[PDB]
Amino acid sequence: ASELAARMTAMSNATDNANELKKTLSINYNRARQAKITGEILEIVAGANAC
Amino acid sequence: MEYTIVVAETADSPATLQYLAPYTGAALAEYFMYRERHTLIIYDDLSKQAQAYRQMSLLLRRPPGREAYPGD
Amino acid sequence: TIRADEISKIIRERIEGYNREVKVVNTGTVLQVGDGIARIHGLDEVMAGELVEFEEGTIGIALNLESNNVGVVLMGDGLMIQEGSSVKATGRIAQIPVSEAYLGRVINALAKPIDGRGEITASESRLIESPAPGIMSRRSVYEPLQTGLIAIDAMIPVGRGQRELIIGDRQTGKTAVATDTILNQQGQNVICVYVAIGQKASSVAQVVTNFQERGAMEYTIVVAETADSPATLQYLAPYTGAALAEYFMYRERHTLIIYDDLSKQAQAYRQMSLLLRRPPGREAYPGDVFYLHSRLLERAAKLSSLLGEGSMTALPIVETQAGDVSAYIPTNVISITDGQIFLSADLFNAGIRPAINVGISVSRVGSAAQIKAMKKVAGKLKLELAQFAELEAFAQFASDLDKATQNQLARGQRLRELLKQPQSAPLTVEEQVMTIYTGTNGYLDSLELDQVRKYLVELRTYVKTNKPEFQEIISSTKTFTEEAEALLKEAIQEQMERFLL
Amino acid sequence: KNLGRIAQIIGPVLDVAFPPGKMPNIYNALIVKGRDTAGQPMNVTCEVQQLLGNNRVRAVAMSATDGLTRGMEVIDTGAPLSVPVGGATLGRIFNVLGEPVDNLGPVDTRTTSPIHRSAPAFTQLDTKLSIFETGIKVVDLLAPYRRGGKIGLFGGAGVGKTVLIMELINNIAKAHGGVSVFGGVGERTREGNDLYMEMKESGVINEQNIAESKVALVYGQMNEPPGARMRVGLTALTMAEYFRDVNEQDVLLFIDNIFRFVQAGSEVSALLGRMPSAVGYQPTLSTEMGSLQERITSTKEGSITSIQAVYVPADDLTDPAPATTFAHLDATTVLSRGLAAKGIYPAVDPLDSTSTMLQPRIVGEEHYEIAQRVKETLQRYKELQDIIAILGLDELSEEDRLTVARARKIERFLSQPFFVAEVFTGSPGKYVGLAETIRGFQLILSGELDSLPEQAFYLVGNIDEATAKAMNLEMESKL
Amino acid sequence: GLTALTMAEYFRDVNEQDVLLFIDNIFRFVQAGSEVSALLGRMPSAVGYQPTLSTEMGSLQERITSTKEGSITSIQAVYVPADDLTDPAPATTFAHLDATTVLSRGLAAKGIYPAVDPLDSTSTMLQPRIVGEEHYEIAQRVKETLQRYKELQDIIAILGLDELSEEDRLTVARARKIERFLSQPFFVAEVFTGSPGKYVGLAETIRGFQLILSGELDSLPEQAFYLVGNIDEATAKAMNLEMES
Ligand SMILES: Nc1ncnc2c1ncn2[C@@H]1O[C@H](COP(=O)(O)OP(=O)(O)OP(=O)(O)O)[C@@H](O)[C@H]1O
Ligand SMILES: CC(C)C[C@@H]1NC(=O)[C@H](C)N(C)C(=O)CNC(=O)/C(=C\c2ccccc2)N(C)C1=O
Ligand SMILES: Nc1ncnc2c1ncn2[C@@H]1O[C@H](COP(=O)(O)OP(=O)(O)O)[C@@H](O)[C@H]1O
Repeated sequence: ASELAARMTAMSNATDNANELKKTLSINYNRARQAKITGEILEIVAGANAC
Repeated sequence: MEYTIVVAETADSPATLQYLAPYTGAALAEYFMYRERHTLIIYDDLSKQAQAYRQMSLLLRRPPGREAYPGD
Repeated sequence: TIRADEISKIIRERIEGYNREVKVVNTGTVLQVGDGIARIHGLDEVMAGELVEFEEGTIGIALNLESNNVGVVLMGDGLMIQEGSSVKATGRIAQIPVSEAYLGRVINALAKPIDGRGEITASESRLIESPAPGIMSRRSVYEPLQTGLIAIDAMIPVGRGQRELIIGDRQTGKTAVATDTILNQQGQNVICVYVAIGQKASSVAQVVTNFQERGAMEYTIVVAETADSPATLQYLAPYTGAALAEYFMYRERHTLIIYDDLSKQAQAYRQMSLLLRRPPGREAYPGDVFYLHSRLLERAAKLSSLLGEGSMTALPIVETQAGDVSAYIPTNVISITDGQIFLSADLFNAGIRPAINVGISVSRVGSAAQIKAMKKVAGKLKLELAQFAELEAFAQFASDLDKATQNQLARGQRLRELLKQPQSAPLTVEEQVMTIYTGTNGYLDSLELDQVRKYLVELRTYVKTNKPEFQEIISSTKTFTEEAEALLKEAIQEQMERFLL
Repeated sequence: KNLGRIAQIIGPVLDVAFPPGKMPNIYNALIVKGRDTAGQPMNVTCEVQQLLGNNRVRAVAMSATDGLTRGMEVIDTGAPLSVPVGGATLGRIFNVLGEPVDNLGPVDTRTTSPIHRSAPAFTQLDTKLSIFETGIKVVDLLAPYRRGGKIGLFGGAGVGKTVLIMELINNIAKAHGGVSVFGGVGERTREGNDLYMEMKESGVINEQNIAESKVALVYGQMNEPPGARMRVGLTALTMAEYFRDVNEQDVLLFIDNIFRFVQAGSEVSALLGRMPSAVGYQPTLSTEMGSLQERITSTKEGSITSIQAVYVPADDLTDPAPATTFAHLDATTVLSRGLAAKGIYPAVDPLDSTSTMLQPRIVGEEHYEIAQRVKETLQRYKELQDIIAILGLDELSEEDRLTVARARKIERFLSQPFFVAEVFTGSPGKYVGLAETIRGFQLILSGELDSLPEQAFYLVGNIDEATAKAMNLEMESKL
Repeated sequence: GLTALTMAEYFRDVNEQDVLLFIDNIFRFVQAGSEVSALLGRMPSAVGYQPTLSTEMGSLQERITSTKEGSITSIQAVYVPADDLTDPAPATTFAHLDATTVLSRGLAAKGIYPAVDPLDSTSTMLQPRIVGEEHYEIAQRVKETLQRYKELQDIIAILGLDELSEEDRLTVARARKIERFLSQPFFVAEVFTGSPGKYVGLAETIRGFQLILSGELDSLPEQAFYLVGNIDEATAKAMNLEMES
């Protein structure tokens, strides 16, 4: 019973850390997607202005 | 096939006919729908149609937009 | 209030005392209207910076003058400028008339009052872009500028002459910090100016109402340009606030300027430069955005003894979406500004008002301007609050039933209890040092954490009315004297006996 | 009046040459008289977006440009886009430019208004931060609305969006002089006609005597050209602000939704050949948002309040369209699929509804502490759903059983039998005023109504109706 | 930049002096050209900068070389924009340098000041022919253990430390002591923290790190090594914080 309680507690900690890592990964992913979309649009309008 | 019409315009066609073909399918379905008769239509795919229209726009020096698709 | 007897002679006062001058003025012809630009086919010897006036009232500024047309920029919606119609080069280069008459009156970006009270009488003129003070026109800061917040004025102080960026998310309390700072200056000769770029009109109207009702309009100016306004007025209005502040700064008077917010000026300049077709830089901002922010933010300083001990304290604001500090505008402003005050939205949403992030917040010249009394009382507060922020992490498994961690929980929850504050209720430095000292000694460890704020306001009012010495010692010595410590201890013990019984 | 020829057209944008001096100011209407397929005279309306020079202006077409050959007669009106205002707009469905599409008949009441009008001045704008009282108990308690404020929607389909719209409409139009200008940009036509006939059968549009209805409806259809779904929002806005300005009603505006307006702004600007902003939205994102939002305020005449849905691109609030929409929003009401699946309407989520109005010194210390304690009770129960409702059950604690019981009571009590759910699902409607919501939830919390069944508060109005329902169910218990 | 460069170039050329140069910060000198090239009408290069970027870099950096006539040592700050290290301006700055010492945001926010990223800091002079065998050996093993902890950091952050072997927690503990002993209080930044400045030698930094890596110090805690100078300051810190009970 003591080891199963310790296991439940360790899984609780892991769920907390995994939620927070999911949050920061979502943050950086939003930044990555927005920067990639902007980079595409800027290279496209730059090439259109070139020709 | 006793009732199915299949309009088709493959990739080797110009961008013009790929852009056109869904409208011909829609006009046929519109006509048969206006004859008081239930119909159906399948578009396959709208991505190829959009690529054809985007090429037709960029060749006409229409200003490109998001991921080169024009604003239309 | 009758006026028919005096109007019969002030109709004639306007005629007398008039010069009837003659002046060769430049004049062009408007060609293209669109995207906030007007190409004018005229203006042979126009100055790049002229306040170009339009025949339908709108004032403009001449920028892009190549060889066959001058591409002016419109200060406002150049809607009704009829094609072909004349312009008039006003001879002056982008100036603002300034005087003391603004003090109270709200104002547009183009110096035009929208108060519906009167007109502003201003014979003196300041350039909107005056050169920033160089290396000899400056002097390291030592006079404090207290914002009235315990946390700010405690562990991240603000000098008179120090930029402190109030960086934080949307709806995290930055406007509350700025209004608390302005309201704390009810006595001190800090002629505040609050410029509000691109905000909702109901917010600035409510803040104007607060500023008038709290007895604060006598020393403030509200430069207002809403999100309805054109991109150019919003892009310009911080420089209008800077000219208004530099007038009072050069005349030996301490002032305070609060841009709200610099991120909106960055969006306005992005729209401006993208409709100007300038190849933009880091995520479509123009490459000039760092210059855009620096050429106004580095106008805030402490003027020299030979210059007159004036000062300009800039409290800019930068909104951060998704909490990312790495984004372009905040990482630019941090490299420009001296320190930052981050306002953590997770604290604020948990219920910590104000939500000052205790760790990221920085002041370069903080401990210089922080007075001796606040220094001596706030060192130990900083030590204990830092250790509480560390001990709260992993608080459960390792350090659960220790003497030190139970004591430090009752002294690290309660420290945070005494940091929190009601909006628009500032504490002068006397109440600040007293309410810090009781948490430093630890005279609230036995109290219930729920009664702490009431206990603090009761201590505050008891030392307010029943102790007329502590205010005088803190004002005079500017040092937490042991005599003040004795009499304050007397007050603390008697107030504790009132409360626990 | 200046007769202009058509010089260039490229799709929906047009190039109208004009006589040399006289030239239309920017944002003026241009009627380009054209022809149909068989050549009958039809008109396509334009709006000057740019004054290009050399006696030529550019316009964007509110209608489709098939029927407009080069060199056609373009008549200027001199003033911006005009729409009718008054009682004629009430009860009908309108297009982008104000030609009604209900097919009952033409419009009347020859008064009108430009689609583009300045914001109320700084002096007119009210400082009193009122509360928009509503017959709904949860948006009175949990997420209060500001008078003149901006409220966002985020609930999807089958959670009760349109019933909440009709409930706000009925409550504002019964309790006060409520007028509801629903302006739907990006409104796909079948859902628009579904909305129309829902309004028809629910009694909010009266058909035997039209114009005595409570709603005025504008449609920005998908298939409409670029500028149309930009300008439908301003159409509905000026139709609402007439009601504000001259009848001093408490106007209720609906822009469903603001994302189609932002997208259509981007597409207009992308066809205009402008260099786009960061993610790809129009270079003028914030000013276009502001000149639509900061016309929706509260003056000393009246107060126009807007409740506008938002779509967030892949739930990314870091995108410019949501992060700029929230720069003008005040509250949010996130409807839940969870409270729809549980089966208690309205399907809002109290833990996810935010309001700037929920502060003590705005709506009272009593209302504040009641809302805070209710939130804390529901936040207990949401974590306790996994604890006891799945596994634990270890006689949880009496201090925790007291929370689970009253959290059941409060989740039942959050619902309310709507006025226009009567013919839909069989629930006779009740108005519950704000003070009655506060007192009812006060007594659900305060340890006075723990003994009654948990269903004595489900689908009930006030709290006295809840105790009476408890007595009637107990009469059925003794049966 | 060119003004300061010729004002040092004269000293080095004529007076034969060893000259120091401190530029702060050349990313602004890059952004100046990137701001004026958009006004000169020239076509924009990679995401925002001018096409002549690396030539702009070289036209400063190559003139900052030492000769047989004199010396120029040029400390400079190179502000990486938006906390991005692979932006074109730092990317083209990385080539004309003899040592890079990149300053992290994570080590700044976690408080180990200076916030030098240890194993992303590189110099061209860490070679056993210059610094001898012992110094390069100790430096190599320090970087090895730091990277071992850096590799384990994800597994640590998600779950923790108990799941590891003893031989893995030996390296995690050694690198947790090193990551704190890499701080050093500054003679300037004493006015911020309050800890007065300490100058530490190289010949004693090596011995401190040898005492850490040997294991003669691993018993005393990890916050003992935080913000000290010599190794005896850390050992006396451990002896001191066991007096105040
Ligand atoms: N210390 C405080 N005590 C009580 N209320 C506060 C405090 N700080 C902020 N608030 C409240 O939080 C709300 C948002 O704060 P504030 O307006 O300062 O942030 P903001 O960034 O200006 O928001 P926005 O930019 O959207 O206007 C306000 O209604 C304010 O009254
Ligand atoms: C805007 C007014 C009040 C001050 C300007 N000058 C400056 O702020 C500094 C000194 N700059 C940028 C210049 O020297 C060039 N001037 C301008 O760019 C401008 C205009 C400008 C237009 C569009 C984008 C950027 C700038 N000036 C006319 C100035 O005099
Ligand atoms: N008070 C209520 N009582 C019973 N059912 C309700 C109530 N309010 C809403 N509903 C249910 O919610 C549904 C409304 O969904 P709807 O708003 O049309 O989705 P959409 O957002 O796609 O338009 C109705 O079918 C109705 O069954």
